[PDB]
Amino acid sequence: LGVEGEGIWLALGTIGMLLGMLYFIADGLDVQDPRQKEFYVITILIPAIAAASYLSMFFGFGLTEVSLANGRVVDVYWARYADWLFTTPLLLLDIGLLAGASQRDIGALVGIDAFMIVTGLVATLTKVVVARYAFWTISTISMVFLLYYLVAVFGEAVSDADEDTRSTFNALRNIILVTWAIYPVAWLVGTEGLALTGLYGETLLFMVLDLVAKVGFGFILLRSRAIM
Amino acid sequence: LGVEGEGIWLALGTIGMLLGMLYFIADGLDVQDPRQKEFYVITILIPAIAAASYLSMFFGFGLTEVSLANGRVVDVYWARYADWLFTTPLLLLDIGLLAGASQRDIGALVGIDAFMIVTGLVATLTKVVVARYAFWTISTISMVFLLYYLVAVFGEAVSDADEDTRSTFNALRNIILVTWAIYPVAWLVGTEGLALTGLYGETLLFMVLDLVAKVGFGFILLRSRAIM
Amino acid sequence: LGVEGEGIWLALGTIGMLLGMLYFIADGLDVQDPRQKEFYVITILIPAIAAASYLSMFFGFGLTEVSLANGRVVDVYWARYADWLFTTPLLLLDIGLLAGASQRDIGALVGIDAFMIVTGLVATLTKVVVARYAFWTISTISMVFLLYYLVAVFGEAVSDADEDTRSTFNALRNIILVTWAIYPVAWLVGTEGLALTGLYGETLLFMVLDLVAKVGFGFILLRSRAIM
Ligand SMILES: CCCCCCCC/C=C\CCCCCCCC(=O)OC[C@@H](O)CO
Ligand SMILES: CCCCCCCC/C=C\CCCCCCCC(=O)OC[C@@H](O)CO
Ligand SMILES: CCCCCCCC/C=C\CCCCCCCC(=O)OC[C@@H](O)CO
Ligand SMILES: CCCCCCCC/C=C\CCCCCCCC(=O)OC[C@@H](O)CO
Ligand SMILES: CCCCCCCC/C=C\CCCCCCCC(=O)OC[C@@H](O)CO
Ligand SMILES: CCCCCCCC/C=C\CCCCCCCC(=O)OC[C@@H](O)CO
Ligand SMILES: CCCCCCCC/C=C\CCCCCCCC(=O)OC[C@@H](O)CO
Ligand SMILES: CCCCCCCC/C=C\CCCCCCCC(=O)OC[C@H](O)CO
Ligand SMILES: CCCCCCCC/C=C\CCCCCCCC(=O)OC[C@H](O)CO
Ligand SMILES: CCCCCCCC/C=C\CCCCCCCC(=O)OC[C@H](O)CO
Ligand SMILES: *C/C=C(C)/C=C/C=C(C)/C=C/C1=C(C)CCCC1(C)C
Ligand SMILES: *C/C=C(C)/C=C/C=C(C)/C=C/C1=C(C)CCCC1(C)C
Ligand SMILES: *C/C=C(C)/C=C/C=C(C)/C=C/C1=C(C)CCCC1(C)C
Repeated sequence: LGVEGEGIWLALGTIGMLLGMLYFIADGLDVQDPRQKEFYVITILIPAIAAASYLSMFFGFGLTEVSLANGRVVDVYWARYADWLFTTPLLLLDIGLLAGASQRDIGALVGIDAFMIVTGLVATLTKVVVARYAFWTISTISMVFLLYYLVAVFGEAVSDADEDTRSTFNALRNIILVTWAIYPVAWLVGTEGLALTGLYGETLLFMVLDLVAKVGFGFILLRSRAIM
Repeated sequence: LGVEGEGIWLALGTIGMLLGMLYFIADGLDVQDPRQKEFYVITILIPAIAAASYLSMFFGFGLTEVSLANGRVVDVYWARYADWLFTTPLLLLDIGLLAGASQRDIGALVGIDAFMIVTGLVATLTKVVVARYAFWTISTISMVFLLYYLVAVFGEAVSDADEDTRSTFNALRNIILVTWAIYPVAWLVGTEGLALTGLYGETLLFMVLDLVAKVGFGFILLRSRAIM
Repeated sequence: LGVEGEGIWLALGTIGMLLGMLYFIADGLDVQDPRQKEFYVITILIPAIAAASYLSMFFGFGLTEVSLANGRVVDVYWARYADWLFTTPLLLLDIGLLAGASQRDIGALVGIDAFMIVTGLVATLTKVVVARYAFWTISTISMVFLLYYLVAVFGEAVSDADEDTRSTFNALRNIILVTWAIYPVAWLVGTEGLALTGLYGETLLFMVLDLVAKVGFGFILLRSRAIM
């Protein structure tokens, strides 16, 4: 149920993540090759983690209240950030391995990703209004950098690969660009920021984004000839 | 000492870990070879972390009350999980390096292990009784998988090694299989779950399990010809 | 602001870290080589993390009160530890990469570093006074070992390198030795320990130490011929 009806999206999110996970598992049963197997392992682990995170939220674990200096009280699902701290580096690993990026480049993006998620958690938890928006601005700046780097650095890495790999990379890159860019906007319009929509709407929006970014992304990756 | 006499097991456990650590250190003083030396470092770090966790719990810092949604109050040593989050992947690294497993395979197992421990911690901290059991179930399923994968995947990797190595692997594998499998049982029968035993018994059980899984395991590993 | 005027050192620390970060970014713009580039990425990420930590503290989010069994109430800037938990391994990685230390050796020091930071956080947060000093002692022991291993192990790794690299390594090593050894002394003399100085003096001291250990260190590294 949740605080303001948002439990329905928490439940549907749990289910959607679980089904993606099982589909991926079903799909990888015959995989023998180590590189290919690796893509399965990372891509199954992603919605496992998101499914468990969603379920914990559905049950109200991982839900806090933050009282701002405003007097405003904000209903903060902080378990999302726990989810994000691990699933976003894994997503970056997934596409970096696809791109054939070096270990040092993947590590650089993982470092900037972690920075983005943690500064976003500070934005979400801080009581001081100006600090909320300062950290949201820090985190978004880091996001813009991360995305530019994904395009330029992973794009360069993938440029000497075969056409199947370049086309799959471009698809996955565009999923990241479009869906990841919406998260900070969603934070800003939802209850953590300007409150233009309430918790129910914000929770719906993240559920859709997460599902696209994990199960949609995973679907496109795992069905590609590029990983075989 | 402690809430209901259980501090004695916290103290013995501290001392035990510390003793195992010191012995391990004393044992590796003349080791020059980097691979052999790596086994020492990992196997010394494990009881260090566990000794420090045990000491924190003995002094009460590793201990919190969790009030359930039915009114039951549960006395929770959450420091265990802090310990487990790091020591279980290090133990898996140890035996994986023994087995000659690939980087990919150790990483996969470590991902599943981390998943297991974190969903365990959720099981332990959540206020809703059905959630407690749901997460204990998710974590136990992950464990069964981890243990299956340890046997099939690390066993396959070690199958091409020399006889001493396979023998030491089999001994260490069986220590993991038997001792790790008892932990979900301990949780279920202890105060976190069905409360068949109290805090004193439950603490004794985890002390014995941890000592076997860390110092017993470490002893068997570091004395083998396989690592020299 | 802050508890007792110490926000001025939080503000100057923020600004100091940010300006170091910016300098380093501006300094790395033309870098083509992957190894040189990696040194820039690490050394930019360090003061970015420290600037975000300092700003969070400046706004009051990286601060909590702790009531000791003493009755004494300590104003704890816990976000320092979050910072240190990531920045001290990255510093070790930086110098390790400079030393040409093996992956094993770097991982071993990062292990012991993490142990040192975590046990220091336990020291800072525990209410039982004897426990606070016991953990401070454990953490300091780990630090002395870490510093020794830095000198012996990383010094041996760098002993076959060219003169510029050896000379840069010795400068950076000496920065670590003097500055890092002072942190436990600040904790001891500051409000967490003997309270010989109040929060304002202690905050000032950590600001100075952090700026030398991150921006001073970074400056010396990134201007060296060794990394080119
Ligand atoms: C309602 C939340 C449910 C969350 C998931 C619970 C069940 C899963 C529990 C643990 C799994 C964690 C991730 C485990 C990831 C396993 C990946 C694997 O080994 O697959 C190999 C492929 O080739 C197979 O096709
Ligand atoms: C939620 C955070 C969980 C962190 C778990 C602790 C992480 C640190 C402890 C162990 C990490 C080891 C697993 C990381 C993967 C190590 C694989 C490896 O070392 O391969 C060696 C040779 O086979 C090839 O050169
Ligand atoms: C309330 C949140 C509940 C969910 C928390 C999730 C905790 C994190 C779980 C899993 C983290 C997995 C980290 C481990 C990820 C391993 C990635 C891997 O397979 O690397 C392969 C390389 O070594 C070789 O190419
Ligand atoms: C005011 C609080 C502090 C806010 C700092 C926010 C900084 C966010 C921007 C980036 C995140 C830091 C991680 C940045 C790590 C990558 C930097 C890089 O690749 O530089 C290229 C080199 O060649 C140098 O030119
Ligand atoms: C009270 C709780 C205290 C918890 C403190 C946790 C500190 C330990 C954290 C991480 C330890 C793992 C880091 C060190 C893990 C070993 C690194 C290594 O040897 O890797 C490469 C090789 O495998 C290549 O063959
Ligand atoms: C509750 C948290 C307890 C502490 C866990 C944190 C442990 C440290 C976490 C992140 C450290 C990242 C810094 C960088 C870690 C570098 C890992 C490494 O061994 O690389 C060596 C190779 O590059 C050599 O060629
Ligand atoms: C009142 C307490 C004050 C703080 C006490 C602890 C502060 C740290 C003290 C000393 C830090 C450095 C000690 C360890 C660093 C020296 C190790 C060394 O010299 O090795 C040389 C060999 O490798 C040559 O081949
Ligand atoms: C408020 C506190 C916020 C704290 C948030 C901390 C987030 C970052 C932590 C660890 C990232 C470590 C990532 C490892 C960095 C390696 C970078 C690298 O190897 O780059 C090579 C370069 O790209 C090519 O030459
Ligand atoms: C009572 C609580 C005690 C808690 C712990 C007390 C302090 C332990 C010191 C460092 C932590 C462990 C770090 C170990 C790092 C590896 C050390 C090593 O390299 O040992 C080599 C071995 O002898 C083969 O040569
Ligand atoms: C109440 C219950 C609480 C939880 C109890 C959990 C017990 C799990 C222990 C062992 C099963 C998993 C490990 C063994 C499963 C695989 C055995 C096997 O046949 O592996 C053969 C291998 O594939 C040949 O190469
Ligand atoms: C599977 C989950 C995904 C891919 C989530 C990605 C999340 C982000 C890109 C988060 C972005 C944020 C900002 C850049 C500003 C601060 C608010 C955040 C954390 C929502
Ligand atoms: C050194 C510590 C060791 C080897 C501890 C291992 C711990 C586990 C195998 C924990 C298992 C659990 C379950 C599978 C269900 C949920 C409760 C746990 C975390 C106790
Ligand atoms: C950039 C930040 C740096 C380099 C911080 C270093 C911090 C330490 C060396 C910490 C030392 C501590 C002890 C050894 C005893 C416990 C108190 C600590 C955590 C301050």
